[PDB]
Amino acid sequence: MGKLSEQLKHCNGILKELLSKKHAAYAWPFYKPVDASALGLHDYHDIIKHPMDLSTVKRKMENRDYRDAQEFAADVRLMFSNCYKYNPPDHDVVAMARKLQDVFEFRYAKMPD
Ligand SMILES: Cc1nnc(-c2ccccc2OCc2ccccc2)[nH]1
Repeated sequence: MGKLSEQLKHCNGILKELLSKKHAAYAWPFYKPVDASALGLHDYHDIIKHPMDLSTVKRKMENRDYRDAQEFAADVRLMFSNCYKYNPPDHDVVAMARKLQDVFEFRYAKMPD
């Protein structure tokens, strides 16, 4: 019934949408932690100090780690920022991040208050 609970329900709804089949064609690079070694990205952890991905956001939501919508939004935006920091801006994965961030920002803006 409380404001923070209602806002976190909205956040959980957004999280479910970002993980849904509707967005899977561009969301899939953000499903799991970047496996830098497996992808040959041996500079990844020198450039990205705070990795973030949607499985980590889901674990934190399930564990009641997020106390408010702003904390949730900070992790989702960190995930996008990491992609924009690491990758040249004309790379495919950046286009995919920008499309998923459009989904995120437009729905986040509909936060109940
Ligand atoms: C998240 C994330 N941020 N950067 C990457 C990434 C960077 C370089 C190479 C692969 C990469 O992720 C796998 C991938 C994505 C798109 C298309 C093909 C592979 N992934």
